[PDB]
Amino acid sequence: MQDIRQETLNECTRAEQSASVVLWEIDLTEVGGERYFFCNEQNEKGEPVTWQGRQYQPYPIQGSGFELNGKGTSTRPTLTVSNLYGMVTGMAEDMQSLVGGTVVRRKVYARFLDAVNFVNGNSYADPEQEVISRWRIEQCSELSAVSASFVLSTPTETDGAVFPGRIMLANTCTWTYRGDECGYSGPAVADEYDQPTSDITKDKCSKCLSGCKFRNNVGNFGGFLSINKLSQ
Amino acid sequence: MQDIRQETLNECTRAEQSASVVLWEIDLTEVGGERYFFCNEQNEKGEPVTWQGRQYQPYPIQGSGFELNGKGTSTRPTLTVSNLYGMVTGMAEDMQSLVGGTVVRRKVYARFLDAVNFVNGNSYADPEQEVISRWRIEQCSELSAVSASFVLSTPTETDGAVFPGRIMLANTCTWTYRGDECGYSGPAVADEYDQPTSDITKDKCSKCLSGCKFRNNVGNFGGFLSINKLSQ
Amino acid sequence: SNYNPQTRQYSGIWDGTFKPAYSNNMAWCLWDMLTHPRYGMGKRLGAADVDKWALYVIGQYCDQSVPDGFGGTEPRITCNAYLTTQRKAWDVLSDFCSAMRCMPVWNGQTLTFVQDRPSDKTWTYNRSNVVMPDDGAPFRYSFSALKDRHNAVEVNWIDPNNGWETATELVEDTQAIARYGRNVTKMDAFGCTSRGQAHRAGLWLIKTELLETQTVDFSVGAEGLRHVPGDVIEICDDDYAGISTG
Amino acid sequence: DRHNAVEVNWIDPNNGWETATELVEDTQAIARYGRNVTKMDAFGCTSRGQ
Amino acid sequence: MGKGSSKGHTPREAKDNLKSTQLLSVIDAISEGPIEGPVDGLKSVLLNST
Amino acid sequence: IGPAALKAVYDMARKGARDEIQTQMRDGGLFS
Amino acid sequence: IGPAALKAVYDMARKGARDEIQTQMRDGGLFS
Amino acid sequence: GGMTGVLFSLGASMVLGGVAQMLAPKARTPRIQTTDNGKQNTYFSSLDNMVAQGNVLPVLYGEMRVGSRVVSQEISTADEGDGGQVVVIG
Amino acid sequence: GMTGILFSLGASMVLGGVAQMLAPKARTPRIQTTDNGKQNTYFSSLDNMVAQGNVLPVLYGEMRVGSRVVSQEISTADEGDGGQVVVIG
Ligand code: SF4
Ligand code: SF4
Repeated sequence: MQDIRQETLNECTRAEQSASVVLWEIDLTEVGGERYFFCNEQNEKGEPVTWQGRQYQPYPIQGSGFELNGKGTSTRPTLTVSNLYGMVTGMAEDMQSLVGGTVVRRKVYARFLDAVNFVNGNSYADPEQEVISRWRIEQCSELSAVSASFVLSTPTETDGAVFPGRIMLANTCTWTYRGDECGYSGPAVADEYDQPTSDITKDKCSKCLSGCKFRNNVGNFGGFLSINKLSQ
Repeated sequence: MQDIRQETLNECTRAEQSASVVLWEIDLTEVGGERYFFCNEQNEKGEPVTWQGRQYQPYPIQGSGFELNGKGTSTRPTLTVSNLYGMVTGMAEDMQSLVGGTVVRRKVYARFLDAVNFVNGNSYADPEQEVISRWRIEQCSELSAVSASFVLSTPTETDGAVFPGRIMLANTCTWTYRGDECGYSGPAVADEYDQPTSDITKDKCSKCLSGCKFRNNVGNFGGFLSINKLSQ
Repeated sequence: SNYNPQTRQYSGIWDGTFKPAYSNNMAWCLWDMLTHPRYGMGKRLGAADVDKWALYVIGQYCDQSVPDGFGGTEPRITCNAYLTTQRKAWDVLSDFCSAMRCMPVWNGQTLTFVQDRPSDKTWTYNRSNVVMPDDGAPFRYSFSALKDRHNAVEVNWIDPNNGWETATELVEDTQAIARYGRNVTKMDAFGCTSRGQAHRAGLWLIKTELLETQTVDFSVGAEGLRHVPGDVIEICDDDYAGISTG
Repeated sequence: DRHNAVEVNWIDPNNGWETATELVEDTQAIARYGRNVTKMDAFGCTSRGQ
Repeated sequence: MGKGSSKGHTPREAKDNLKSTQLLSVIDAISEGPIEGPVDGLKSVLLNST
Repeated sequence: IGPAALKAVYDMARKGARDEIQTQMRDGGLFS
Repeated sequence: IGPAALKAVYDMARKGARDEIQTQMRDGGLFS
Repeated sequence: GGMTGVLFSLGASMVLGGVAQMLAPKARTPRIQTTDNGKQNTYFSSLDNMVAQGNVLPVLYGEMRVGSRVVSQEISTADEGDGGQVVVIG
Repeated sequence: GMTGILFSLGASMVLGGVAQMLAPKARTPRIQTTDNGKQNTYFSSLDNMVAQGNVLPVLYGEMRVGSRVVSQEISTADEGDGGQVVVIG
């Protein structure tokens, strides 16, 4: 079942429907950007649509192909955004072509927007009735000088991933630096090529036996010292 | 070469041919139904078409793709019948989607029908000139409230089947009870769950060793008592 | 925490708490596979992206004490697996779901699983709630295929009794053999260490293949669209096929 | 599609002329995107450097 | 005994005049993460299926 | 109109290709 | 006309899909 | 753009593979070898020692005695010694 | 006259990868369970094979490798390599 309130479900029974409104939120905090709020249309005052107090500005956005299924391939709906004045290209050249971000689609009925969107003022406003979905941007299939097409995907979709992440190595580590297994917290001692530096900005392990010996954590080495198992 | 008589072959080369009638026979006797006779069109008396004495009633029918080929996949012609008044669904709900039945297509020229189909009476009547084809229904891909589509297949179609159909050993049997291989013909002694049942209405064999022992036919047991060929 | 891994008895309401303990359960095996760092692709998806309550319901369903052939009492499905080869994540996920007879969907912006567990009807539809596009008939039915209806299935399972070796057990129906042809199919039961579980899996496959043979497509108005999330149970009250007035 | 972890199979004349797998990855690509592992043998390789 | 680490031995039986015997020592990796011990004691070790 | 016709042809050439893929891999085709 | 155009486009799409399958399975391509 | 023509319903187009496939995603059988004869090994059993060269470390979920991946094998001379001082070699 | 439907395909090719647009990438062999967990090399054959199915191979540098045996035969040797030094006792 869905988290649909009783009031909106009851309203979604009558013949004389209201106007469906779709609003989009592009979240880039996890990738290094900001939160952008878009709406396909504006109110009667020629103003950004106000919902839950926040404002969605008008911009041509169109999402097509939302197909949830359990078999076959995954779902890859398409989002089209007008690229005029180079606005999309500006963030694309900066945010690595909008790869890894999140998109949230909220759909609302017209009779529940804030009262400031209507000259008479809606008395039926209720800023808690909407339907929410989230997806992740996969690629920018085409961004011309007039438009831009993004492919969407489910966050939990598996593609190109293998289950047994463990890999057996001979003289190379397998985990990160200082994360969980390299319980190192002392001063910087080494760098990429195992040089005796003492600066923290250049401290990165070489993923070798010599790096471990330098950092005195050879007891936590991921590379088994077999090597000569296939020669004999 | 076909078994077409000389006279129809002679007529088929004529410049001014006659109407080509197609008649259909659906046989479900091998499934547990009856014989249904259909014709796409009726005579001039507003009556079912009389051929060889029997009557084909005028009902919706239309076939497409009937063909004989050797390369690639086998041919699967498609039949279509209009489902009005719920007539097709009536037999579909009772005969398990009409799968496994037989369809016979007869092709005849108009100038050989019975004399009762013409007001003046056809003197050129000879009820032994026709072309016969036979197929089997495979699936019903459409049973809408307006029509019904059936897929046809060759009787000798092979797929999803393996040639050497035996599985070496098993703790269970592989024959059929009361056949020409099991060889048992005695009174009821056991049931499906291996209980002392003396009633023949629900006699079944668990195909296992104890069930076979219950009937003193362990000599004809199909499973081999190896088991330990893999463990040891 | 609510779960006891010794007698598999639940007691009280469950919270989002966890306890590190041994287990032999199945759904929580998938949970450990899916959301785990280091080796279980936990870096791709967080803990909040998967419906843990559906997993809890599945795990509660996986311990029902079904009767076995010898007269004992054992759980329905139990995971005993040793994954020793690298393979695609989707393959392992599909194997797990097939063993559990479940299917995964991205429903309600959270990955969830749906199984063929009997439940109560959610909604009802008649001809007035659907649309005839152009042909006048809104409901569109279809059936399975004769060569597609399997009647004999051979399943491979590991037999701990003899030598921890593979063994094939076959299941079939006499009446199905009499009605249709014989359709043999092979299957590998995932993590099976008991003849009863393999037999139950084969019987479920043949039964759910012999009974459920009708699939219908239709259309739905916008009001009922969001109302039905998906993978739910309902009734299609049709007055055209029932030759009556629903 | 953007791979950042690669395993290369090369023959190792030093030990026993046996196959050996060498791993290469970038930490910053791990931080920015996900981890994408790909295997490919280095055809004709006879030294770890190559 | 289970818990996280365990050890066990069987009494060596040899003697009978001065000699020199071999000693095969091998390490095996079973699985990953916190595993539990054998269902029984040191008997669970199966050498040549016994 | 153009784009409607183009989208119609594109979506029509989908199930055709899918059915072709499915039939050519069944028994005696090229297995896709 | 509707149905004639629909059937023609469907058959042409099937022919195109068959031709694509034939041409992509020669030596290279994606080896369908 | 207001209308959405070509609804293109999918019914038996997905049934054609089988009906249980759309409720359960089936399982993948291993490839059969010839030199292996008839021992149909599955993907969750291993009763022999494997080699841990550029491979993955297997996981275990419950019971089911398994083999391993050998990391170091070595033979030395067995020195005389016990947990004590009793070292008689007579 | 006009030549419509260009249908630019720059996007479709990248879908399989970008490094493949400049390098065809090396092929990889399959893994046989029977050959334990060893990985087969595509450019070296240490084992000495049988001269029949295997095509006459080619060498390109170093690589102590096996061969394809054409004739193996075991007999009784002579007592003495040559010369007049032919002692036995
Ligand atoms: S090599 Fe030693 S130090 Fe460098 S990361 Fe792996 S463990 Fe930590
Ligand atoms: S088991 Fe013995 S009795 Fe039952 S069928 Fe096979 S042979 Fe006939």
